[PDB]
Amino acid sequence: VSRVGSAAQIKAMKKVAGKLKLELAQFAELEAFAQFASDLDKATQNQLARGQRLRELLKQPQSAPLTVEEQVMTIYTGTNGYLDSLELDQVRKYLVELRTYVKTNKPEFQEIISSTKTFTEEAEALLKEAIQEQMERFLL
Amino acid sequence: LQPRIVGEEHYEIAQRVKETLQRYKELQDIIAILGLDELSEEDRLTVARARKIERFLSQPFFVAEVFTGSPGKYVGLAETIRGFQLILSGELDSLPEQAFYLVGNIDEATAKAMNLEMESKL
Amino acid sequence: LGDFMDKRDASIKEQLSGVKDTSSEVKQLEEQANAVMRAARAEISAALNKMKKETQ
Amino acid sequence: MTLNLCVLTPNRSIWNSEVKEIILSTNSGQIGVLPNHAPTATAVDIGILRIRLNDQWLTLALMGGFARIGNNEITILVNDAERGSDIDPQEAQQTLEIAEANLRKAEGKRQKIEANLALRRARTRVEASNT
Amino acid sequence: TIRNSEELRGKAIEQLEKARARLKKVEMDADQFRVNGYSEIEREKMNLINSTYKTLEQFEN
Amino acid sequence: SVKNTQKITEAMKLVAAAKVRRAQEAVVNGRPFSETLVEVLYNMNEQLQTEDVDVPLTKIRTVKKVALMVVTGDRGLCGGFNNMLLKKAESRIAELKKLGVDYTIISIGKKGNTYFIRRPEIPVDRYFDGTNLPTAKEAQAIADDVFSLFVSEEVDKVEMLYTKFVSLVKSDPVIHTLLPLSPKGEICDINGKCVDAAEDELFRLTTKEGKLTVERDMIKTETPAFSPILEFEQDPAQILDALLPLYLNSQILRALQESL
Repeated sequence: VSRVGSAAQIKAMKKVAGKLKLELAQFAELEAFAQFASDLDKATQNQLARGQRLRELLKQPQSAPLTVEEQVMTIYTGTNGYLDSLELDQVRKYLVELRTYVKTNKPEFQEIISSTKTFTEEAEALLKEAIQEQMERFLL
Repeated sequence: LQPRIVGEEHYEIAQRVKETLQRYKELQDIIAILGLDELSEEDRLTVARARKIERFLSQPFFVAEVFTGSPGKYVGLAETIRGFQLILSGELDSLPEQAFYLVGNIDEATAKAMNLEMESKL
Repeated sequence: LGDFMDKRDASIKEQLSGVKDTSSEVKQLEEQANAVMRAARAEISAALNKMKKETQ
Repeated sequence: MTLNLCVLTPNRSIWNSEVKEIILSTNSGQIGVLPNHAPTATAVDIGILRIRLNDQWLTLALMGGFARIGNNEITILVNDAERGSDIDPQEAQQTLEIAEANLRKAEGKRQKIEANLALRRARTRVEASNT
Repeated sequence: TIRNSEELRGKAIEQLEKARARLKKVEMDADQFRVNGYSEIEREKMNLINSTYKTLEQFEN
Repeated sequence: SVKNTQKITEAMKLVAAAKVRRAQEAVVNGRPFSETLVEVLYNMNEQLQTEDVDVPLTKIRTVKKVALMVVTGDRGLCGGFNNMLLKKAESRIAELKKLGVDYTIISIGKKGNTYFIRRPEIPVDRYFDGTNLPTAKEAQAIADDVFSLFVSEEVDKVEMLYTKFVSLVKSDPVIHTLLPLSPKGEICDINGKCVDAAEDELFRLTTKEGKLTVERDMIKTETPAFSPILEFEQDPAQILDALLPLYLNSQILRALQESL
């Protein structure tokens, strides 16, 4: 729990991590009775496949803290289903490439989140182009 | 046993060995019920590899030379790591299980295996 | 008249075959293009990795 | 050298040892098989089979079905079959008596069909038991 | 019957040629991709060396 | 006490798995009979090709009334297997009321028996004892009921519900149409999907990764053509008439073995 939960966050974070907080709530219950129902319809299964990928985002290496923009960017990618296609062992290696891609190719995204501190429409679009560009590159 | 401490290669093998060993432990109840033939082709293997790994872990000691007579083997950390790659990569699937038992180096098991084949042929 | 009948039928059958021939040729063209594009991408990626590794 | 027999029930292959002669009932009433028989397919009525190989010939009552006989080979599809030696005769006779009694009572268009087919079933059980 | 074979041949060739034209284009995309990748790898290698030289100098400090 | 319970339940689980393996072996033993029967039943249809031939089991009559036979488990402590079947049974009875074509239930097994005893607002044809290790003896008394009941026109389109053993983790009830046997020998569900009878899949339980699973795999059994010189002893219609009960008997036995 954090008592001061969301007056704490920045505006980009509050918007981005609003999705995230719910999906994990779904995914606590969908991991429950997952082997009980055991023939998973794609209403439950895709929300359960989304969930495993969501857990991967939460994973991090020790003493490699992320910048606020990276967290906002990383949370956003996972929530939308962009990483759904990727293998569970591919998610952590992808995102590291996507963050590095974005620092290197698209530094306008950092300037929006660091100044406006709000997950702007310009910012959101600006990320997607890197995600499309980055995703294409990752495949080959 | 963290990757930043022991290196990436050592960690992967150790993790794999535990998993292979762990699966075999789970499968023991199943194997009695279904037998080794009835298991799938992956689990004929991770049972076999687990058995070889179990035998490979056992080693002859310097101190026990008096009691058992077979000479002990001090085994390096690299020769240990290289040994469990060749079992888990499957390049030594053809060897019998009692070629991995009470040998030091990975080479000794192969050497022991060959000698066993010659003795059997005799 | 028999020759005329044959000519017309052959002309039509030949047209169908050529149309079939063209379709297969276009499928081959598309496949070759796809394979080539993949090479470019993959090739460059590999190069950087090997080059990136050497630099590192 | 001889024809070979495999009698088989929906759960259990009963007789798969091979013989010089059998003689089986059918809906026509009776047939006999001897080796290198022509290819025939007979629906076999419920009632006893008699099989002779070598010294000894014994009857296992079997409960109807199908019997094809190919080149050098018989296979008999029967829904239930018992060896006549393995059934103890007296108990089978008692069962037959019970069936008859129920039949005598049994009435109505389906029910008699059941009674009649059950007494037909029971009566052939002793006829392998005695034989 | 006549109208069928011709169509098949027409459509067919439109398709083989098209497929191989696509092959060429890809041969183009890959060709492009390879160049970009090579340049990126060189820059990345440059990255490593440059930054590690910086790390050295900081160590000297 | 809790530790003792854990040991006891674990022992029960192991015993149940062994019993399931034994059941699988049992299904395999009856494979020659159903492989040979569908080979005959194919060639008896491909030889026949005759409009004047009508067999009573396959005879089609107006569906005024339907018989539903319910193959439930013998004992408790097995998840929702029994609850699911009876619950699924109710939908079929409910569905008939929408059609109003006078259901009748033949119940097999104790938990199905104790269900339809305590609820008398249903007809029952008969109460059958359940059985572990089902035999052709024990499927015959089912068959002598249903065949006799079906031949008389009181009941039509007798259908059976039971659980095809699809997965360990879930096994949903499925309802098939037993009678009137299709002359093609095709076996199909009430919904309207019919598999060719030549191809059926046995269930084999194997371990996938660490876990214990089951995979239902189907091997088609090809039917060799009947001999050119073959002589039919009775009549083709008549020979076929003897054949249909064997097929019905064979099917009821598999429905119950699979349920077990």
